[PDB]
Amino acid sequence: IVGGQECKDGECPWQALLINEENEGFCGGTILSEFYILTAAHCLYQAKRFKVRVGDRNTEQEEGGEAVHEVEVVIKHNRFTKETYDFDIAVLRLKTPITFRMNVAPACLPERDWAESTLMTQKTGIVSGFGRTHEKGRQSTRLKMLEVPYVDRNSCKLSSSFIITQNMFCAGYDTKQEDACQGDSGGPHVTRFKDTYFVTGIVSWGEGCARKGKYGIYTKVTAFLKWIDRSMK
Amino acid sequence: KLCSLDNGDCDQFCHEEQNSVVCSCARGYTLADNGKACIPTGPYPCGKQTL
Ligand SMILES: COc1cc(Cl)cc(C(=O)Nc2ccc(Cl)cn2)c1NC(=O)c1scc(Cc2nccn2C)c1Cl
Ligand SMILES: [Ca+2]
Ligand SMILES: [Ca+2]
Repeated sequence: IVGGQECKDGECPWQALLINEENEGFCGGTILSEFYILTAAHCLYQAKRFKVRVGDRNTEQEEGGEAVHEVEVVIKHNRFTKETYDFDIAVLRLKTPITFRMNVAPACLPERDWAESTLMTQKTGIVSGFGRTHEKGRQSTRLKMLEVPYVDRNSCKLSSSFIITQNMFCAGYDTKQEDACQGDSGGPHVTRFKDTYFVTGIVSWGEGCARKGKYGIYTKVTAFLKWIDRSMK
Repeated sequence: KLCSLDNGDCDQFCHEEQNSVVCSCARGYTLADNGKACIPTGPYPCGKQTL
């Protein structure tokens, strides 16, 4: 996360981190339920074997809420291809259930029509992660959050060097140096409505980070709500 | 305006049926007696910060 601020105690409880054999995070995810994590399909190609950590805000210090979970099943969307990054979505089922507690809780899945009419027409959503704090920098040891404006769909397609498919949407800033970044990929984009946070996106891709005239591109979760529901069965 | 008017007064999901507002809630919540508010069924309901 470039810019933004720390997730303070209890503020981003649905954050998950995909960690490799070296215990290094390489992608984020979103807690959907005690057994399921939402993430990006493209993240699955960035590590051989990985686990999921939850309840962590500072990777350098044991806070008492951390829990690592092994993955039982990977459910990647069969239509994902690396050439387009279309359908950039996967669900993970964990071997053991997540025990919710301080800093560990699921984000809500919305209904499609309502989310697109009411959530995605809000001014902003919130993205979070342990990713780089600038395009050329190292990964953050602190979990960060960032308010990102929803961006006009036409403006985004005009700004983009790559096709924006029906399964993507854009968020962030034209020139302001705030954005998600590498390492945040797969992580939560949520939208707040009356003090309840709903999953609205998956951090997917962007041309660099916080570049002028470029936006962050997110998987449009509302397009995949039936797919997610099926995968969790 | 119905659901377009302040979310139909619903806490969460709003749908329009027979020119009337119908409210509903995310999994893990129950619709309150007033047919508008959403009440958590158990501990650590989705979408709530843990404070
Ligand atoms: C040079 O590579 C990077 C380096 C860094 Cl430090 C960061 C990123 C990145 O993915 N940034 C980013 C920022 C915001 C958000 Cl929401 C997601 N990703 C990238 N990614 C990219 O620039 C790009 S450009 C197009 C893609 C995806 C892609 N490959 C073929 C077709 N498409 C859409 C990526 Cl990933
Ligand atoms: Ca820690
Ligand atoms: Ca920009």
